[PDB]
Amino acid sequence: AEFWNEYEDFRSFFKKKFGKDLTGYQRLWAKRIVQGKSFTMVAPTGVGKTTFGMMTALWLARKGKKSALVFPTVTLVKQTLERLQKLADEKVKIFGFYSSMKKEEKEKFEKSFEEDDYHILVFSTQFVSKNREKLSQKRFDFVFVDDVDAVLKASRNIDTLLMMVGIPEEIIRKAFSTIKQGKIYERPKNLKPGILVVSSATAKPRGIRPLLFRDLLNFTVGRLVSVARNITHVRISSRSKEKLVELLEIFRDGILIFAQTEEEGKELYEYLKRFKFNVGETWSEFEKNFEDFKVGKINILIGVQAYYGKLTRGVDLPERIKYVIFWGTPSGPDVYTYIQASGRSSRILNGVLVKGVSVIFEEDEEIFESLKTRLLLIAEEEIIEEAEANWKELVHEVEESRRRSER
Ligand SMILES: [Cl-]
Repeated sequence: AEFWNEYEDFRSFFKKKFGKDLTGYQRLWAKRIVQGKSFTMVAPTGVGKTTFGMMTALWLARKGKKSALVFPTVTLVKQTLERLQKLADEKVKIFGFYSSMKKEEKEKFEKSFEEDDYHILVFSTQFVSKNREKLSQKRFDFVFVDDVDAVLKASRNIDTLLMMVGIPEEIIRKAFSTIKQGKIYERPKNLKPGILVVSSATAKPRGIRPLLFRDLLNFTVGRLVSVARNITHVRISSRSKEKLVELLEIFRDGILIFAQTEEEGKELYEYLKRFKFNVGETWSEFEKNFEDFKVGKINILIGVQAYYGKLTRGVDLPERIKYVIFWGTPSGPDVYTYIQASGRSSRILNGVLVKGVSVIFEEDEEIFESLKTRLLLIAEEEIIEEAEANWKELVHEVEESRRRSER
């Protein structure tokens, strides 16, 4: 989904209303908000964290969207309310609450809170403790939390925040139950929760509960984990069709072969058909050939390495795609196309990140070395030499991971 026009709209609104341009960090944070992403603000104090959350709430309000700004102190509630009411347009409904407030002001908050007649609410972590039940019955497009420790003091707190962004209690329970088993929970794609932004991160994150954020909102408030898939990358220091035939003989089924050009692809297709292999091509009849591969009629599928490729990116079958073979490295080397194509062999099938095997046939030492360093930098993955690969053990890991996915 395209986001650049929404980002410039946010960027312009910020400059006009705040008076100054978004900072380096705020630009990064804006690009996330505009895409509906949740995140932890990783930056020091005085670089515009509160200002950013305040301006986000205001921008969302123009579209009729709802926000909750949560602070650890009463003075932060008071100051944010004051700044908001001076910055606000005629249309926007802003209400705040703290215990030292006048009975008059408290009653205006309580009325509109109950009637759902607000755009922006500003309250403390103390208000959250006293009103968990009423708050968990509400959906906000944006929840900004200044206090991180308050989020994690009580496990009940994490749940309240998750419910405030439109995640039903039943899904939190199902997610938690799966995580506890040692599995990865796959959130429902049609759910569209709101944005949760936490102001800082815990140096000491504690328990299984903060993992609900990873699986439900695609972010962590703890340490930032490696982006490595469960793939073993193996390099063959040649283009031997004989070596290829011997890998096909043990891999047998669920194989994708990516050639550099359509010309080389056809050559390879010709040779494999000659050796009576059950091979299909993707250049001429993609839809028919892919369906045949999917249902198990075709064992090997040959295609062309391309950045927004039908076979390189589009295809989503970890149960069926097990082995990816590159006939030469994607021209460049193009690590981005390499990561996408090899990624076909490894993704989540029933809470388990299944095993993939990516084999590169590359004779050019220079081209291979450039691919190896780029893959280490971008994907935190290494490529191992043919002699280091135990093919029988790899086939076993491919098969065993797909049984554990079935469980
Ligand atoms: Cl201001």
